[PDB]
Order: sequence, then structure tokens, then C-alpha cells
Amino acid sequence: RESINPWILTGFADAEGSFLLRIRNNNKSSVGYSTELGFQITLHNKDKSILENIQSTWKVGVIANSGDNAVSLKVTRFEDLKVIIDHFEKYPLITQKLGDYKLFKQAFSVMENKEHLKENGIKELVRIKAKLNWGLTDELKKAFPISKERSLINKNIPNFKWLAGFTSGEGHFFVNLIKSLGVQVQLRFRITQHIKDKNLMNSLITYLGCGYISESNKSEFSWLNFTVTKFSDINDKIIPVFQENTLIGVKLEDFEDWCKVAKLIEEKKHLTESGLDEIKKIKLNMNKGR
DNA sequence: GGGTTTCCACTTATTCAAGTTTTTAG
DNA sequence: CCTAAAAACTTGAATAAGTGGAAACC
Ligand SMILES: [Ca+2]
Ligand SMILES: [Ca+2]
Repeated sequence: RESINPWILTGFADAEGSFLLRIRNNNKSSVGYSTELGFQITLHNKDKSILENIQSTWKVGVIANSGDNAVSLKVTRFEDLKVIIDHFEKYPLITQKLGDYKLFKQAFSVMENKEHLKENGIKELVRIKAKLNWGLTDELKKAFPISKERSLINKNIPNFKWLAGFTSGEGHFFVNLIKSLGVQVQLRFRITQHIKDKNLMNSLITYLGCGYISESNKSEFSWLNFTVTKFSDINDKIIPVFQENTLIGVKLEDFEDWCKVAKLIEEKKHLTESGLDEIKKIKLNMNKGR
């Protein structure tokens, strides 16, 4: 195939990517711990194709199943991490994950110098892991009773190719059949993301010249939606972005279906029985209906 | 060698994606 | 009346993040 666009790749990595650092107890390591560093992406078997395109683009990474319904692309070959670092130095992440990427660079530096085989090297990898993703494990915390200070990432959307990658991961295209003819057809575009990235989400309103932001939460967990319902905004500002900047994954299929329906709203055909039928058949075979 | 690296099978907590309603704007 | 648009919510699983186990390279 062809190279995945560098900016779509970072956009997909902001959404679905993950950086990893394993500090494991090992009775056979000079320092009692062995380490593994890398970057990984896990998807439904559905989108194995994405993983395989990212692999031939980077010429690194190993693909294996993850449970019965998922598939992962992991990169931990030390030398192959140079490729991941050459990418994100050129096409930096945008979300708070850039923080996890920076603590990923510092660990790579520790391991490039081979320090992680000496006592003080593992201590530094522990200070770093404390701030990366979910931080230290309890077994590991009680083993290392550390330093911190992680900066908040506050960047803006660099270009549209980034949005396509992010949306391919976090995007959502929905046809809302609203009761009451008694069935209003309303298109909906959604981006969902943890409240940790309030500032990025709010920039979608100005960046896309439409939409609105609301917060929901289940128990202690909160998140934000970016929602677009105005048809003219969807037909003129949202749809043209992703025609220009193609999406990846089966979600690409969902969008194309969304657009089929969009062209019916435009032609006013959804106000007729025969047209509302075709809209109903299109909703059936998209999203979880696919 | 054999410590260390790299890989393959697998698990889990929640952040997502997706869906369900009812109200408000025009 | 007549839709369009917005408000507000819930929910399960595809994520992200992590873990077990070991062949075997260097
Ligand atoms: Ca995400
Ligand atoms: Ca996704």
C-alpha cells in the first residue's frame, strides 16, 4: 500500500496510542529489575488493517492478537524506538499524551546509555514511571518509597490531517431518528475525550467554526463531548474537512454512509416516506449495526 | 554461556463511542 | 402546525494501559 500520512499517524496516536515502560521484578537481573520500553496501539480485529499500514510505514513493530476480539501493534525493540522518536519529534502529539511521550524520551535516554543495568538507572526509571500513564504499581511503590513535576500540555490543533487521525480514533458519525410523519432525521458528529483535555476540546468550536461542548460523568469519571447538530454546519463545515482529509479504518465506511444520508437531507428527500426508508436502511448497516 | 532483550498469550479498568430521551428554538 | 436544533442523559465495550511467561539472542 501507501505510506500513512505522517500527521494522520500522530492524530491516530493521540487518540489510540500508548507509551509503555515495564519495570519488572527479576531474580536474574544484575539490579533485580528488567525493563521494557515501547509504544503500542490496540484495536478491534476490525481495524487490523490500520496496524498493518502503520507497521509498513514505520518498518517497525510487531502485530499480535490481544484477547479474542482485539489486535495490537507493539514496538519495544530498542533500536526500533529510534523510528518512533524520529516521527514524534517531527510530528508532535497534541493531547496530554505528549507528556507521556516526553517521559518516554527520558527513559529511552537512560536505556541508550545502558544505565538501567545499574542501581541508579532503575531509580531514574522509577522516578519517570511515577509520572507516566497510571504511575507506579503498589508492589513497586512500596519497593521505592520518588520525584515528579509533570507539566500540563496545552497545544492547538496543528492541521486538518491531524484532525482526521484523531477523528478516525475518537470521531463518531450518527444518524439520530427522533420520534414525535413523526420521525425527524438529524445528523450528529461527536468527538469524546476525557476532561483532562478541556482546552483541546474547546478549541474544536473555534477551529471547526461550529459545535458545542458539554460534560457528562458516571460516578467519579467525567468526560466531554464535542457535538455538531446544525445540518448546514455538518454539510458545509464538517463533511468537507474529511472529504479533503480521508479517514482511516472502518469508520471511513461509517462516514461515507453518513454522507449518503447527508445528501438526502440536502435534497429534502428525508421528508418523504421513500427517502426516510432509505435513511432507515442506511442507519441499520452502520456503527454497531455494521 | 546467561543476563538481557524481544516476543507472544493474556487481562483489566474506564474512556470512550454509541445510543436514548425530552425540551427548546424558529 | 412543522422541522431544526439543542439539551440531557445512559451504557457496555473498544480501547488504552498493563501483566505473565519464556524462547533465546548477543
Ligand atoms: Ca483516546
Ligand atoms: Ca477508536
